[PDB]
Amino acid sequence: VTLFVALYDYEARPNRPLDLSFHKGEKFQILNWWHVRGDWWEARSLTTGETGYIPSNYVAPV
Amino acid sequence: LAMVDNLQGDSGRGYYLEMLIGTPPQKLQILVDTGSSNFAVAGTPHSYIDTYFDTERSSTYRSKGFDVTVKYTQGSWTGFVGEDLVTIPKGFNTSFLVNIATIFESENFFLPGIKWNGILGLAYATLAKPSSSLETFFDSLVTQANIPNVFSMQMCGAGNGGSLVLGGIEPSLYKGDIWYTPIKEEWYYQIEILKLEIGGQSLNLDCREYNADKAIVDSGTTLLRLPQKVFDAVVEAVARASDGFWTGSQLACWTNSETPWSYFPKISIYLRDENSSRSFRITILPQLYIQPMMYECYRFGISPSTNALVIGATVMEGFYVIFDRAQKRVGFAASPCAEIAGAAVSEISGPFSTEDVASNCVP
Repeated sequence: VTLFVALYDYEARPNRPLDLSFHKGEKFQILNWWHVRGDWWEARSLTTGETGYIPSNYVAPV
Repeated sequence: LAMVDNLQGDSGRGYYLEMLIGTPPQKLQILVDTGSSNFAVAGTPHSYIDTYFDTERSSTYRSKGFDVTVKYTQGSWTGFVGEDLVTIPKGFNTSFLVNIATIFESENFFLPGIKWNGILGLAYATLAKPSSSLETFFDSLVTQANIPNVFSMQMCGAGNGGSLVLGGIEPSLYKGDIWYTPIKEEWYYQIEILKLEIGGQSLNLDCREYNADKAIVDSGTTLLRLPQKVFDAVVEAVARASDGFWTGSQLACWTNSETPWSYFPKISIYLRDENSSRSFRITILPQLYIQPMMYECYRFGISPSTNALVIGATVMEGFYVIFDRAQKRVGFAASPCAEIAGAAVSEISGPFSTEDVASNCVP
């Protein structure tokens, strides 16, 4: 699995600067699996092109 | 006398201990880190943290009049150095005056998903910043409570938490004989590594390369980190017994819940026993090095390192590690909680010969 598809629409909270805000159906590329810690993964959105953290439960594999 | 306290979290996020600081006591989540010697907490509100330690709200806080900057592998912070009372809930009934660093500014330290808001430095005084003169949490605990200079760890994060015994060993947390490896350098928890085996077959490298800069045991680090020259040979050896899975750029998913562990070999680390002529073996099954994410997807739990060889929380999840600071040795024993639904994930064997092995491996 290389890419991850967004299952639900997520709006990042203002107090969370490294959190990615995404729409349902958005594709992501997880940077490094070695730096993965918990239910929040540092991914790269294919729509916006920005680097940030996404909730693991909100995404599905491709 | 020993304080047996319950640990929360897993190998991934990091094992954290609950602490009460100051008067009135402030409940904070403190990560157990054996790769550092500084007891630091968040002193200001920050992103990705629910609570922090307010020095102005504590009547027992005494400012030491200075601050220190500490850099990590991926993270840095600057915090006010002072001293306050620390009481561990389920543990000891009495409070202790220890050195505390209150973080006011940080770069990539408090990350998302992380449940802790503080760090517990359990290594030797020489590593502690600013200097060795600043007494570590355990050194102040050993002096005040008059407890043996020994602390043991038991990690149970197979996929509840753990147990940190401050002041000795609890025999119920292990099975079999404890195999002790001497601490060569009293800074980090540096132990002598002589050989590495992959499913029976052993790779060939000068034993001085296994101790690259230092071969340490760290609770803070998640995966087993190997040096750049060593990591490459391991990747080649496992591949012969087993696309961007090895480079950590991709995963490896196996359909209909069938375990990939049968396809993967066994990784064994050879450590020099107290008796110079003999050495023991710490074996980790693929259950600990092929970590499950989220029918289910799996990642490679081995990463290269620029400087040192780190025996992370993934390897420590299988063994009951004893940090005997009083006798300059690190203990290893089979853990009962280190079993995925009855099936064992770790193997400890010995004694083995060092006759056709180099006299000294620490360069």
